[PDB]
Amino acid sequence: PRDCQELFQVGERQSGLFEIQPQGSPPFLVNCKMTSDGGWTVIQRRHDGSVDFNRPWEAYKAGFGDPHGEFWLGLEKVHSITGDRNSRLAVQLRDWDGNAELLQFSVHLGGEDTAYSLQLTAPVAGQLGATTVPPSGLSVPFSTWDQDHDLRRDKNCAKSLSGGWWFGTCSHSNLNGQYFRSIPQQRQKLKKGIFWKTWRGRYYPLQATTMLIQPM
Ligand SMILES: CCCCCCCCCCCCCC(=O)O
Repeated sequence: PRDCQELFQVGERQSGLFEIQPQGSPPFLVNCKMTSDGGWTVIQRRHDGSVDFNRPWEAYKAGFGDPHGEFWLGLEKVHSITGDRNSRLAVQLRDWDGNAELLQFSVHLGGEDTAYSLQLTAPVAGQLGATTVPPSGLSVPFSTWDQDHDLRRDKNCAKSLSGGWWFGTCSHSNLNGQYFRSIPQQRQKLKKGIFWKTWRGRYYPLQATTMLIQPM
């Protein structure tokens, strides 16, 4: 089977670890979530800060962490699942009072030759906050501290924050930032945290995050 939706389609009901083999790829183990809307591949999960997410490009390309805990599936693995297909990207956030916010966007995801860019239509970039975006849409490369795509020549967004992310701006989101349990006092600290600006604010550190994907 090529992904979690294909496992769902042949009748798999249980969420957990499963072997898939996307086309052109060796087999590997993924976290599948089986829902009423088919199978979803978990590509990122964070809940307790046990796993260090401040990692360079090759770790973000290959994947890291604990498949039974916090992890990053890995951009190369994620792109072998999406191919060049339109995909649903689910983003689930938890704040410190147990409130959850469930978001979903249609995206395309490019290969490494695009630096694993997120490709958004103008309406979807509108959903995320972009106000002026041509009909050709928006393309946001992935960045890590050793491979940052900020065009400002003296500005490295990933190195200034933490982790790897599609830093369209350096102020929209970062679910791969540093895990914080409470109020940090050090100048320029909560800026490095796990945040999604339009939900709880630029400086609110989220308690838990899950990102999932489903091609088509
Ligand atoms: C689903 C992950 C989204 C990754 C970030 C791409 C968002 C494109 C930029 C959105 C507009 C930025 C506006 C802002 O900084 O508040």
